[PDB]
Amino acid sequence: VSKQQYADANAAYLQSKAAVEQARINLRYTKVLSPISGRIGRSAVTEGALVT
Amino acid sequence: CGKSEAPPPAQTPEVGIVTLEAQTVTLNTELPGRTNAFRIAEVRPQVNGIILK
Repeated sequence: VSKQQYADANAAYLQSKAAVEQARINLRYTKVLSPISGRIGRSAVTEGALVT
Repeated sequence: CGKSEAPPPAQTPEVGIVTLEAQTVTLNTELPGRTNAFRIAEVRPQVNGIILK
């Protein structure tokens, strides 16, 4: 196969890797990781609340 | 003549006493407050359209 076909194939591969990384970020967002370490207060919303 | 009638000067008068002693006490306060539910869910829609039922 030509070097240009391999250069296109791995470019499409790295673009799909970036897309699945973009999906992994949004999966990481649904578990709300604490941005800093410290004392937490009380929950302003409970289970069953719709957020945005 | 007479009529002097000196009273007794030394009296050392009476007082009232109580004898206090050691005793344990519990200190407890009373503060106002409100009651809140355990979980409240405000049912908000996630799509758009007319409520049919």
